[PDB]
Amino acid sequence: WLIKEELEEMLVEKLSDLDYMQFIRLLEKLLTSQCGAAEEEFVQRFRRSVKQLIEPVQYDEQGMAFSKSEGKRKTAKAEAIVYKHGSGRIKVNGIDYQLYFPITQDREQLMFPFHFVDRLGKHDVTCTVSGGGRSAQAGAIRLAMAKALCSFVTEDEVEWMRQAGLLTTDPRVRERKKPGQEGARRKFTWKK
Amino acid sequence: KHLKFIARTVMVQEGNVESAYRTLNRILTMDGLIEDIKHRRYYEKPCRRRQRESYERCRRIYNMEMARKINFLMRKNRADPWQGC
Repeated sequence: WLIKEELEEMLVEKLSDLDYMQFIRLLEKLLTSQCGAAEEEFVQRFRRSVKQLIEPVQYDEQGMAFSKSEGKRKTAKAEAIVYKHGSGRIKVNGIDYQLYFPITQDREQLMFPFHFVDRLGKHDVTCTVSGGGRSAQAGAIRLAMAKALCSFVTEDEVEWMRQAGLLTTDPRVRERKKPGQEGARRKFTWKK
Repeated sequence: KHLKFIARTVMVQEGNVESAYRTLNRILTMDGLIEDIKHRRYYEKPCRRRQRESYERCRRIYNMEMARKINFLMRKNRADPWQGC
């Protein structure tokens, strides 16, 4: 339904929220009354019209298929190339993941998308990451790899991945320190 | 000097002592014995008793009239017939 501002613009008259609510209730009753085409088109004067995108598969020098994607987490930024076939080998900055991420937590973060879509070992990946710490880089690589994998997994799997949260860029970033307080929210010890 | 187990006596039906006690309490409350005991615990000086009785009577009048008005107007709680006007 057109908002009170739109209704005011149409009626060149100031309105109160109560008046607008009364009018909207009357319109709802009209529509529910099983009206005719003339009434429906009259109501259309007041009615107001209100998924993940998949990267395109490409082919390497040997013609073997791959997909490319990018992602960011905290200050970290990563770009991932996921090939259609492989033994699960992931090379970050040219270093195998088990050596680039000594932390089992970050290795689990890398694992998460493939494990979700039941593809452990079914692809090889080459990722380049920069900025942020170990965990930020792991998250960024996870996001990039998931976005690339969307190029291969079915649409049902893509939607399931989105619902699991593998394809949402985590907006949570550091909050600026404010003057007169210790940190983003830690105020100074109230003196007495 | 009265025959015992006739006054204020309730027979519990099928062992539901909870229901029997609640019914007995209802009987005593309706007869006003609970309020009588609660007030008689401490002496209520005659002036205070008169003031309380007057206040209770005024409260009863007001509440009964308000309930009458509420019941009388209840029928007008229906949905608005002239919606849109």
